[PDB]
Amino acid sequence: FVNQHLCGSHLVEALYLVCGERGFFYTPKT
Amino acid sequence: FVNQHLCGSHLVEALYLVCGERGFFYTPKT
Amino acid sequence: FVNQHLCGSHLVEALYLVCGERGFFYTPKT
Amino acid sequence: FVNQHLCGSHLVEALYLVCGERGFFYTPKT
Amino acid sequence: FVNQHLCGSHLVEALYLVCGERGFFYTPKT
Amino acid sequence: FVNQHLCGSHLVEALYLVCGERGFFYTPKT
Amino acid sequence: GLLEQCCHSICSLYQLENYCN
Amino acid sequence: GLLEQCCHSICSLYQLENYCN
Amino acid sequence: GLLEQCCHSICSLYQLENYCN
Amino acid sequence: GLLEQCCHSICSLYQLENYCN
Amino acid sequence: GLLEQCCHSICSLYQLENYCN
Amino acid sequence: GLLEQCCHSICSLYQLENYCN
Ligand SMILES: [Cl-]
Ligand SMILES: [Cl-]
Ligand SMILES: [Zn+2]
Ligand SMILES: [Zn+2]
Repeated sequence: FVNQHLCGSHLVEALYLVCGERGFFYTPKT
Repeated sequence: FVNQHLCGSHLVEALYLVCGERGFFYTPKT
Repeated sequence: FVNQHLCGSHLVEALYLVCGERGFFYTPKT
Repeated sequence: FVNQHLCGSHLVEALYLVCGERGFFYTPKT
Repeated sequence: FVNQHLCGSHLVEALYLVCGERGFFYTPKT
Repeated sequence: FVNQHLCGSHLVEALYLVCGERGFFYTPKT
Repeated sequence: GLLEQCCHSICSLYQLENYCN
Repeated sequence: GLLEQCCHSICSLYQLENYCN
Repeated sequence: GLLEQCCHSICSLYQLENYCN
Repeated sequence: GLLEQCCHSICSLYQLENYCN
Repeated sequence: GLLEQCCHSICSLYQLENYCN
Repeated sequence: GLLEQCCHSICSLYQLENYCN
């Protein structure tokens, strides 16, 4: 099951709200 | 790919999808 | 936190995130 | 895995659509 | 059910929910 | 756990973006 | 037009079901 | 309740209404 | 009105917490 | 098909196109 | 400006990839 | 990092901020 793939989708949406104008970098690794 | 305006969290999900393992950077204010 | 209008399901997801274990109440008509 | 956390996010979005003007209360417990 | 305009991916999620096992067809241009 | 149910929700949103004007058919089976 | 009716106009749950298989 | 009930088994739109109003 | 303030106007994280249980 | 194929393994945007048109 | 181009204007999948790492 | 940390355990809004700026 692609649990991690699905979890990441939620994570980026949450960072979008949490970070706001500050933005963020999403790196599936380092 | 879709041919419409992508805003807010929809733009973030699009990047998440389009970028795959590459990951991405979201900076709405730059 | 983000500094933009939150509507429809985006407001609901924001509450879900912001409220955590506390849970929340959504009443668009009150 | 945060399966329950992810499931709840979908649940609140579904209630948003299902409940409409009636609104709803989300309580991770009682 | 909700009483508001459903567009983009929100219309798709609504169909996904409303249709259940039946599945659905989405053709924005027909 | 409704992993498949949750996965499908993401899948239809992704097809929405990927397919664009071409649209798509979602059939939980054949 | 699904998009024409449920996005530009409002659709009852009934109208929405017209697009289920 | 909601989580226990709808996360270990698929709640249709009809089953979700019970958690409205 | 939650919808009236956070959707039609902007809500700080503080104002948003007014709707948590 | 779609579910079996893309829920037990990650389908990229390119792999998802096969389910369009 | 990502937001300036893909949200206020339309972005091809190509333009979108300009924001991948 | 983000995935390992926030997918095997719930990261609150406060825990997510560490991945901003
Ligand atoms: Cl929107
Ligand atoms: Cl999920
Ligand atoms: Zn939206
Ligand atoms: Zn999910």
